[PDB]
Amino acid sequence: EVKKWNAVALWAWDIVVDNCAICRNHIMDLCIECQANQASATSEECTVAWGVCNHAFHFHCISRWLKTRQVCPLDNREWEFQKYGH
Amino acid sequence: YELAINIFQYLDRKELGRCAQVSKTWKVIAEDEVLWYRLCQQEGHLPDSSISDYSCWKLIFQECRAKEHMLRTNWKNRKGAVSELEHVPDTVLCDVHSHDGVVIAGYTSGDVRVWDTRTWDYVAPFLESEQPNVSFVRINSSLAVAAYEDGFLNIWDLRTGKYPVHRFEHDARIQALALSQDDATVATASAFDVVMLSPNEEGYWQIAAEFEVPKLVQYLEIVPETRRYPVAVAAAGDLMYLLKAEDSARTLLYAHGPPVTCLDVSANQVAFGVQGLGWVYEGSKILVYSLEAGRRLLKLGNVLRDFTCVNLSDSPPNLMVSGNMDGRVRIHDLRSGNIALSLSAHQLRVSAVQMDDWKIVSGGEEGLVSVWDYRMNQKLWEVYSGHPVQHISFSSHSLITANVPYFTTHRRHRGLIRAYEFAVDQLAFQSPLPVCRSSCDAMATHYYDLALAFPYN
Amino acid sequence: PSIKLQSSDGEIFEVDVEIAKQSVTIKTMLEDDPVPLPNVNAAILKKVIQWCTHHKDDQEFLKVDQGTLFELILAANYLDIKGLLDVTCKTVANMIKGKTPEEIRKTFNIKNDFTEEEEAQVRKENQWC
Amino acid sequence: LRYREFRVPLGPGLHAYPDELIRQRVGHDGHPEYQIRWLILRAEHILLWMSKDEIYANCHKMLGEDGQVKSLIQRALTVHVLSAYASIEPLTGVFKDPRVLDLLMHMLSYQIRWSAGRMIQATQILLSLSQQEAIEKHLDFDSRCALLALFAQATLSEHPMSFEGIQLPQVPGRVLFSLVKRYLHVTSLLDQLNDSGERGQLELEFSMAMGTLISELVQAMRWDAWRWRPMTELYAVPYVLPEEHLTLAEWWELLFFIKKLDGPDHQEVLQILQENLDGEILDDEILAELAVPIELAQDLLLTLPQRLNDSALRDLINCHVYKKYGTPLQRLVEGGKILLDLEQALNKVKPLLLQLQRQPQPFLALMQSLDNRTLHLTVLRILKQLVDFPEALLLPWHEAVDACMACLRSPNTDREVLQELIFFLHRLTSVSRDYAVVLNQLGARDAISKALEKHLGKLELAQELRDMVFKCEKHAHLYRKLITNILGGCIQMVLGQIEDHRRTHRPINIPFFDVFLRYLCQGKCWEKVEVSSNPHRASKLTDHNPKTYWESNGSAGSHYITLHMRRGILIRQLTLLVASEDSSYMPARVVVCGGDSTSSLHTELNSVNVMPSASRVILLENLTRFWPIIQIRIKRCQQGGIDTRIRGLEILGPKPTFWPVFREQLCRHTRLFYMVRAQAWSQDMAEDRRSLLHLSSRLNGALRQEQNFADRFLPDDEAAQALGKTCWEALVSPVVQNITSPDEDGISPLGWLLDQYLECQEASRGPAFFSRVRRLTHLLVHVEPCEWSSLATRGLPSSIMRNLTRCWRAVVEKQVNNFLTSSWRDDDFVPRYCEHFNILQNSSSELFGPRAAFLLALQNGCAGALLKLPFLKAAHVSEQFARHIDQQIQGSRIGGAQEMERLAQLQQCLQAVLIFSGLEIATTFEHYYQHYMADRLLGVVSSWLEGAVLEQIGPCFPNRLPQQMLQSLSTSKELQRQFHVYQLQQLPEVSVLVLSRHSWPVASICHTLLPSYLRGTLNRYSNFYNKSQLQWTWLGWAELQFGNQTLHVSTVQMWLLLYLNDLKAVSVESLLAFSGLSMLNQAIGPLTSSRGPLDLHEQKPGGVLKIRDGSKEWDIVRLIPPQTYLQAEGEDGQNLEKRRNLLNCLIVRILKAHGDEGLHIDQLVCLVLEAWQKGPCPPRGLVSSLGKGSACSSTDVLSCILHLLGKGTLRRHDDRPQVLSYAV
Ligand SMILES: [Zn+2]
Ligand SMILES: [Zn+2]
Ligand SMILES: [Zn+2]
Repeated sequence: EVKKWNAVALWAWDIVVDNCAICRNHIMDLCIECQANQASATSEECTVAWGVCNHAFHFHCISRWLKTRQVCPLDNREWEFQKYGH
Repeated sequence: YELAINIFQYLDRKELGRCAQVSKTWKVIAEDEVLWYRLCQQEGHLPDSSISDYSCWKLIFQECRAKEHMLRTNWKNRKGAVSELEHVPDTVLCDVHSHDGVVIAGYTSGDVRVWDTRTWDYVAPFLESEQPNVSFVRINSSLAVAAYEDGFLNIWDLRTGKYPVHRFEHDARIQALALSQDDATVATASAFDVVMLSPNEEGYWQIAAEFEVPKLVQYLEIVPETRRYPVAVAAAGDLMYLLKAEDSARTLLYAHGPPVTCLDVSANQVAFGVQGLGWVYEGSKILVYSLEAGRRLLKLGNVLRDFTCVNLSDSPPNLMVSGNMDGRVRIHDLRSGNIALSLSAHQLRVSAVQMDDWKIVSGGEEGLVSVWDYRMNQKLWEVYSGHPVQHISFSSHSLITANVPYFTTHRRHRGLIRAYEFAVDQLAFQSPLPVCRSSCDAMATHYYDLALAFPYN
Repeated sequence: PSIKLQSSDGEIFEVDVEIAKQSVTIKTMLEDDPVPLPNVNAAILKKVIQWCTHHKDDQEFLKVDQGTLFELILAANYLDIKGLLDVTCKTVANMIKGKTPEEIRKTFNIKNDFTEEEEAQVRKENQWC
Repeated sequence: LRYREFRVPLGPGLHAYPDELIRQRVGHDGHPEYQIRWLILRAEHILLWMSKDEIYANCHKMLGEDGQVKSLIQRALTVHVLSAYASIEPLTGVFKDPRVLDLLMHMLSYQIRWSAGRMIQATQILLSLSQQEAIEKHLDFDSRCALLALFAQATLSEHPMSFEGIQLPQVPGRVLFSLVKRYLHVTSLLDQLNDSGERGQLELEFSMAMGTLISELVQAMRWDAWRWRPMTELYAVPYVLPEEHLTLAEWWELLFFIKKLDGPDHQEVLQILQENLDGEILDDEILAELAVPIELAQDLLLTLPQRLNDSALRDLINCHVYKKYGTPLQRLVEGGKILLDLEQALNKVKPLLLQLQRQPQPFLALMQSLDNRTLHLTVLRILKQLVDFPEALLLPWHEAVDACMACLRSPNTDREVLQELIFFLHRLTSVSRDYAVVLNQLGARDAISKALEKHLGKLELAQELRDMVFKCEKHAHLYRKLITNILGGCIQMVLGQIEDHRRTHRPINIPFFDVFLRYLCQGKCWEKVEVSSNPHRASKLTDHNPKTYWESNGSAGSHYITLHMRRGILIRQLTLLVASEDSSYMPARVVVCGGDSTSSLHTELNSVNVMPSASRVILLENLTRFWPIIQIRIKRCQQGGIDTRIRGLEILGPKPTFWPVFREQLCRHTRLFYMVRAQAWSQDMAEDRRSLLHLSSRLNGALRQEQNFADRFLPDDEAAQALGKTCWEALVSPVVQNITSPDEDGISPLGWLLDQYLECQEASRGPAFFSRVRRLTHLLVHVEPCEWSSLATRGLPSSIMRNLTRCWRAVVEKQVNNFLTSSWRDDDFVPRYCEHFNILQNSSSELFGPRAAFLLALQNGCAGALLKLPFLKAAHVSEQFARHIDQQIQGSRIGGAQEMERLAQLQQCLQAVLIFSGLEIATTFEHYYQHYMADRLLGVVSSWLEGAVLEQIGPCFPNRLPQQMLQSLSTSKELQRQFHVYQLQQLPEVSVLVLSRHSWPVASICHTLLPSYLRGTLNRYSNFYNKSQLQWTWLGWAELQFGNQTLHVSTVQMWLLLYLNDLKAVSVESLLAFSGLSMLNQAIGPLTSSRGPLDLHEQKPGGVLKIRDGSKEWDIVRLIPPQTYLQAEGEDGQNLEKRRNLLNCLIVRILKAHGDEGLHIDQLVCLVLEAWQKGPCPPRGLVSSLGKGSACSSTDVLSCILHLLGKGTLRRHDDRPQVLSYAV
């Protein structure tokens, strides 16, 4: 008696990063670049960047990744800096 | 040595900017006059020149681009000059058009004026006719056309005199008028006849073709850049025809749909907007047909209210601009069909739009003219005057705007035509058109002194 | 048609004249024992022969040392053959495209003979590109 | 000093202080006026007539409680007696009549010190003195200078003005005497006018007196519509609404000249007058009206300039009513005849001298001839024998001794001409020392010293000349002081007449007012041009006509233009005027070189490239050196042309100087006058607010009167525009500042008026009320200033727009707050709210026009009124908006009669909801909108309204989740296409839509769906997905066919009906055991209806159903459980509020723990999140107790941050704009 059905799925991707998944180190720490030549000229601008897609990266990491490819690495959404409340 | 220039000829400008830092001989081969002359002329700068009359063509190539950047910054701020065609006493503005910085205007007394906005001088002559209201006016690079209320049509040649070269007479009123942007053919739409006028080999202004339509015409355009016979597009209510003057053919592009709301014709395709209707409502749409075969290419629209204007013939390749009843202007991509920008610019409906490679200029029905920079996504400025904005036309260094009526504000008027000039170092001392000239040398010297007194950038 | 060429190396190279007439000088002396060819060796000759027979209407063809490519461009300068010149200049151009002045210095064995003040002040005005 | 808190800023570091009361009178309105002195300090004075109200409104401390004997004169017929007499208080005052004039006259001829100081210490006396017939006839030179010192003491000013910008003239004593007489007469007539049929006569006498004063002063100082415009001056000038007999002013300008004719000519002109104007001619009649027709005036003008002197004609020429109805001797005279007759017959000399002093132009030409030795010795003898004549002194010697001071500076030295020059100068300076004074002022002492004392021994009398000059050194400064005092007095008087014309509206009838104002406001460079090719056309380079050009004829590169400059003239600008019409005749490379002569031309100055589109080409900027010869070479033309064409040249030398003092005075006085008038008006506007409806007529009248004055008395338009800008900026800015600022209660006059305009539109007031309000508000915003010309822009940036916008914002916010407070719980809240907002927008656009600043003010007002709501009220409002949009979207699947109108209403609602963008309610709005859109997308296929609405209100969502939902809905179709293709290539229709966390709100999905034979397709799709890129849920819907019925069910219904078809009857036990659903009751609910096929025959255990509704025997049967809407009041919103109140304390803890330096926002968010997940201080008890609402995104923390910033608990750093810190 069944002729049509619209089944819905659910894809779980549960991975609590708590880290900059670009360089895999801590998110409040410094990235690999600023960790190699530490305190050479200036290091007070290795800051964090939040995306509309609710992910956080080092500014340097995500900036160079955007120089390479123009989406977000974790979710494959068109990247956009979060400016709500900023 | 010719081997060196054979190697460097294919070399682009960018890396040519670097090869001048590796040697002195490589410097003098990277500063060749023929290479930079070719780079300059092939890029558009200084078309009708000769490699002889200037020197160090690299510095010329630098100066032209510096000048273009200065022009862009003059657009971003408001630096330049501004002028306004003066009010005609006890009359109302009725229609406005402009082709190339030359404006034509018609008033509700039978008067028709032209005025060149490219000169330091000031002559706005009246075009003679040997009482009714003017219905439509059109201007060309050489011709001027006016259609009156009693069904008459005057045609002036802007290069001979201020008297008509042809006087045509209809039987009913005139519902639409069109003039070829390049060629010298005119098209009119009386009650049920559409006719094309054109000069024969001896220049006698005869009738090229005649057609018939089943309804009243509301829009009528002429396809630009036709080889031998002109082609027109008419919009009779909910029907859209394709008139070909070759054998007086009347093709039918689109039928059995909602009424048409706007129309624009480029050399290859035609874009027009249709309402939304139905018990189960169908939204308003913009359709883009092709003139080659008559096959529809696109069908756009995601709007709750009707479209009111569209510009395709002035837009860059693969882009189109439109304005809607909710007061928003939109940029449509012709390849993918998606939206590229939706911008809330006005309060009432949008009545005129135009776009170029970096900016949009749009005028609304409440009287506002607004300029937006869609490259950086920032507003530039806006100007408010009394009545609805009816005509808008800009070039790379100038802008023309008209507010035409149908207590509105403090500064009252009855029609206002305004010109903005964003590079005053290009204003001439007299008009290229013979009719746009005078003989009272007093005024000539007056405006000459005024021109010499104006500041510099 | 068959005509012989007397090369620098002393070897004689006979080839069908018509398709080889793309060199204006050889056909010039033809319509005006072989013709002496005293400026270039045989390898360039057979290169251009198999090239012209291939091209009636050569990416890999030029994957050789720089010196021999210079010799072939100078030959086509003497040969006055449009195709050889066009293709060799095109490949050298695509070779030099997209590089830094020092990458040019690597590309064409040219040493940087510019002092430092000159190196700075040259790349302050020339920046526009 | 005394009143320091009442100063008025007149510009940058320039203020005005009220100082003191001076005079008093009755105004034109019968009320008292008070003259008040103001002081301008960064010290000048300004006198201002003010009424009592203006004093109260501008400086009220000047109020307090209310409005602030005989024989002694006969014995002199013995001067100490008269001095001790004049020592008395009323003695000299009463004795003014009995010949005290002649007494003090003969006394003046240090004993006179007391006699002249007594009465003067204890204006009409000095006037009586200055017109004594024997003032200069019977007196000496020493007492003359004593009288002049007395006068210079009388006419001093406590605060003069700088005069070192103009060339003060040199004049003899008689000129100063006449000037002092006229000045004192005018002052007496003015003060008579202040303390007062007869007044008409007084005003006529005053006008004629001041006309004569202006004429004498100007002669003594020898002072005689379409266009492009900058784009920044587009709307900078205020706009004023537009609107057969001689006027009294113009007729008086002519009566002034009629009143100075000789008896015969006067009689003849009065006869010509009596001809047309019949009757008699009386003094009180000729002036009163004597209305003349224009033709009579024109013929009178045509016959007038003949019967006049030289000065009278010099005046009449520049007049306004006239500009409306208009041997060496013979060899020198050849360029007059009376001069030759005098030179020959120099006895009938007296008539020649008399006819000479009437028109002494030949005399001046003769004396100027000196500055060749031919005529000098011929005319010096004539001059020296003319000095010896009685009345030849009347001739203007002082006006032609600039020539004499050029021979004493010439190379010719120790000659005969110098000896005779010295002798003649000696004779002239010995007959009257006044010329010694004028010489000393010219600088004759050091001149003759360096010219003869170095060469020869005092050729004739040079030592005595130097002595006399050094003697009159002292009187020179007295003469200068006197003339400058009179000039300053006349300037103050004209300023006073202007102010009186402003306060009253009586016209200005003073004859030469416009000429005097023009003089006060206003204080070739080459010998030859030589061209190479075509000489007879070089005149067209400087023709000043661009329709005429010079065309070359020569070889390529050989064309040039040569400029011979004049001596000393530097080059400020050199421009070339070309026309792009000439295609190949246009220049293409110009080189300009400079040299000392045509042969050297060595140093080139500039080289320019001309472009194909150029009209004005600048070749040389402001230079420093002087160049005798300048040559312009045209190297090559355009497109390799051979000949060139030039349309003009333009050479500009140094800028002139114009003494910029009177302009500053005019602007200062205008600004202060209007800044006082505005404060006077604001009091009337503040005491009775209804009077605001008359302000527009007053402002327009003021502007119209100012324009009418400027278009009649100012020289040009560059001044009229500056005065208009000054008047506007001074009159409107304080009025706006006053009517905009609130009061003790918190409402301003304009705010009250706009509130009435808004709230009275419901309907009363009437239409004229609204029209007048609109007129006022449109008048106030019609001028946009630019962010002479330097004088009008003197001051600070304007503050009109700022005050107006903030007032409008406050009005809008009060309205929206009243609406939201009154009705926020209603059932029809959203439609009425959107209608209110639409009314607000319409009224804003019809009050101020569609200007961006006022729309921004309106949006800020609504956004500020929305932030005064507690959390639960804002939650309820957001939920209502989301539910309304949802109902409107869903109601479109079935059509309607009026659908276009419904979609227009939806558009208005979207415009209203766009206010949430960037606030902190945006997260709650997005929450509810997701919750409804999810249930909308999984119940039907789709609607076209989804994308249409999202295109408008996309920015309102901080996470952009609905866009992702729609995109995923599109993507799933492509995934199913790919799966079908790969399935039919790698050999019960189903459609799979796969959700995720970053594309769907997966928070309310706890259960998970195997029960039937369809596991194959699901496992195939799972394998395909895992290969090309899973878990299933209880959502979705199915279409089933049941005999003659077609169905539309949910999944949790489809599976149950499948189980019922796979058996006879199934009970709840296996249902729950196999499914796990908790929900199921509401699922099997809708089957109980008549359309439902099942009957739940409850067991006597738990329940069991079977198909028993199919016994009693179409189209779609939508047996799907309908959607329910959330309730912000219930346990949903309260958990969100608890989460917000927890995040607030978390944020303030973490911020207080970092000090005043602060924290970067993107690190504050990370710290808050990492303390919320693994929270030691926020224990997991509450974090678990929250339940649905225990998840924390970054946008939630950002919304809490926005809330705190709004409350003030947090603070943004100024240097680094997105670093936060705890406050207080
Ligand atoms: Zn990283
Ligand atoms: Zn870093
Ligand atoms: Zn992401």
